[PDB]
Amino acid sequence: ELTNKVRSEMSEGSYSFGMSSDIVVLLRLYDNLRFLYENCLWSVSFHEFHQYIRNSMSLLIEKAEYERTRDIDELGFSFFGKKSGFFMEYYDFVNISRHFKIDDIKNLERS
Amino acid sequence: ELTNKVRSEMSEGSYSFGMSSDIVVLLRLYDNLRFLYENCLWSVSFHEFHQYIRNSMSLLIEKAEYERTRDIDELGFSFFGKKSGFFMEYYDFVNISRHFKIDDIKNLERSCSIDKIRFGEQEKIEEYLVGIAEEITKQFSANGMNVVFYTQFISEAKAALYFAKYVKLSEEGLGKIVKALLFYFPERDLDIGKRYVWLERLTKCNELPKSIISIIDDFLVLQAEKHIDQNYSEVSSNGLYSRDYGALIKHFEKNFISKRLSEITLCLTQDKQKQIDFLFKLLPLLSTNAKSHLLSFKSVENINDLMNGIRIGLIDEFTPEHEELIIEYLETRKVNYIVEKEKGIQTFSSNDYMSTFGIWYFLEEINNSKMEEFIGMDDQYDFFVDPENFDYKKFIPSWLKNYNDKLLGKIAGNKHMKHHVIEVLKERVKNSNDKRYLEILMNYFI
Amino acid sequence: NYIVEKEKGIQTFSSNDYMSTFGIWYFLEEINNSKMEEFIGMDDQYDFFVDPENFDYKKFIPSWLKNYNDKLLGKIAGNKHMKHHVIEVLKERVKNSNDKRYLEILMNYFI
Repeated sequence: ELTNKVRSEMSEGSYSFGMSSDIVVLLRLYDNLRFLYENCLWSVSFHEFHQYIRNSMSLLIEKAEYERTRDIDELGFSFFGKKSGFFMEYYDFVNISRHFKIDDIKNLERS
Repeated sequence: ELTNKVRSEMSEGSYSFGMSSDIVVLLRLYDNLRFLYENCLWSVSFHEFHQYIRNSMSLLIEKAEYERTRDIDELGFSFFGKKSGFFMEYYDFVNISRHFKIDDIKNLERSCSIDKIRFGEQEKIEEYLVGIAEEITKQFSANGMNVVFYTQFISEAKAALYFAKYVKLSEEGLGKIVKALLFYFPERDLDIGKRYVWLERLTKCNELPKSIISIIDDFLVLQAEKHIDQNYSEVSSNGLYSRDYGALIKHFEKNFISKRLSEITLCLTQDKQKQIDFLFKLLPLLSTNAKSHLLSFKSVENINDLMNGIRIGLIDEFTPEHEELIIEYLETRKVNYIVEKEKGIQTFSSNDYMSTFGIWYFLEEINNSKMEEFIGMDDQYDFFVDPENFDYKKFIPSWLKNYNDKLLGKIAGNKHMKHHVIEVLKERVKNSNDKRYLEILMNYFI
Repeated sequence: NYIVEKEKGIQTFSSNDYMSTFGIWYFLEEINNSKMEEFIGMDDQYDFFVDPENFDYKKFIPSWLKNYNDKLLGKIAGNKHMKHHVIEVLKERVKNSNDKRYLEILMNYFI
C-alpha cells in the first residue's frame, strides 16, 4: 500500500509531512527484527522474511535518493531546510549485508 | 516471491523451466474468482479482495515491462521465438475495471507502459462496454436513483471508460459509448472539464467519422442552449473548458461549419451578456456570412481592453489603426518608463503586456522600426527582438515554462539562443529534478 | 575459418575476440591497411567501426556504450555518420530505462 503511493508521489512532486511512509516502514521493520531475534525464533532464516527486509530497505533507499535531489520549494525550504538524506547507520548496514544477494545490490547502484 | 525471487531474478536472467510464477499467480487468481462468484458468496464485495486483486494484477505488468526493457539476448530465441504477446483477455479487462480506482490506473500507466501490450477478444469487450453504457442510460434517465448501487457502479463505469483506449471499437458501438459518456454521466462525479479528457482519451487509437461528429455537434448545441441564463456557468478542475471541444472538431475536419449553432447565434440582438461570451468562444466556425454579421457586433476598440481581447484570441491581426493603438500603448509605457528611470522606479503591468508584445512580435505580429526603438525596456522583449546583442546573463529559465509548442519550435530555430539556452537547460537539469525542464530539453532542443 | 564457419553456421563468441579490439585501434586510425574493408560483415562492432557509412544501425545494442573510454567516446561523437543515429538510440534508452549511465553519456558528450 505504501510503496505505490510514494512512487506516485515521486512523480507528482507532492511533499510528505509528519509520520511519512518511510518512517512507518522503518519502524515496522525494526519492530519485526527485534521481536524475532530477541525471542530467539529460528524463523529468521526463512526466505520470505529476507524478501520483506529487501523490499523495505529498497523502498527506503529509493526514497532517500529522491530526497537527495528533490526541488526545495518555498514551503519545502521553510519546513525541511538543510537537506538531511536518510542516514544509513550500523543496523541498516547489517541488514543489507545479511539479507541481500549481489544482483540485488547491483540493481540499486543503477537505480 | 514476484518482487525479488522473480523480479530480481529477472536481473539475474534465469529462465524457469516448466511453469513460471506469473502463470501460477494468474491461475490462482482465476480459481479464487471462480470459487467466490460461482458459489455466490458476498465476501467478493469487501476491501481485502479488491486490494489483493489490485496487487496481483499490478505486479505482473511491471514484470512484463522489465522483461521488455532489459536487453537483447540469444538464448530465449531458441525456446521462445515469435513472442506470444501478453494478451489481456475479456476476464483481465473485467477484473481491472471492477477492482481498480482511477489513481491506480494512472500509477500503472506511469510505471509500466501499458500502451505496448496487445488486447484480445475485441467483440466481448465491445459487448461489455455497450452494456455498461445501456445501464448508465437507464440509471440516469429515470427519476429514481439507487444510491447504494450508484456508489458501486460509478467506479466501474469510470474505470472501464478510462481503460477503453487500448481496444479497437466499432463505430456503431462507439456511438452509444460516446453518447452515454457525453449526455448521461452525472456532472457531480465527472466535471465538464474531465469529460473532454475522457473523450480525447477515446480518440487516440480510433477515429470518429461523420456520425460521431454529429453527436459532438449536438452536444455543443445543447450546451450552447443551456447558456441562456445569466447565472448558469461552467466549472472545471483540470483546466481546459468547453473551448477544447471545438478544438477536436477543428482537429478532425478543419472545415466543420456548424448548422444549429449558426441559427442559434443568428438571433442575438443584445442584452445577453453571458451567452454571447460563450458564442465568441467558437469563433472559427458558425459560417462566413453569419460570422461577419455577428462578429462585427459589439467589438472592442480601446487599447487597454483591446489587450484583454487579444490575449483571449478575439483579436489576432494587427491593423494599421490597431498597430497605431498598440504603438500608443507602448509609447505611453515608454514615457512612464523614462520618467521612472529618471526617478529610479520600475513599474510592471499586471498582465505583462510588454512581454505579450514580445511574444507576438517574435511571431512577427507587429511591424515597425519603433519596435527596434523600443529595445531596452523588458528583458524578455530584448531577448525576443535583438537576441544577437542580448545579455543572456539576465535570462530567467522559468520563462520557458510559459511557452507553447510552436513558440518552442521557433525559439529553437533562432540562430543565437541555441547554445546559450542549451547551456542554461543543462545547468537546470544538473541542479534540479523538474521533469518539465527535461521534457523541454529532450523533445525540442535535443 | 569464418568462411568455413558461416557454412557451418557457428558464431564463436570468444572471450579473446580481440578482432573487435583490432577494430577499436583501427577506429583510432592506428591501422592504415585497406584490407580491413575485405573483412567487413564478420562482427557487428567491427563493421560499425570500420565502414559506418553502410552499417545498419538496427543491429546496434545500447549496452556497448558502457565499455568505451573518454577518448573513444569523443572520437565516436567526432565523425559525421554516427552522431544522429547514436543520439536517437540514446534518446530512446534514456526514456525507456532507469540507468543513469546513458544520461551521463548523452549529457556530457553528444550534447
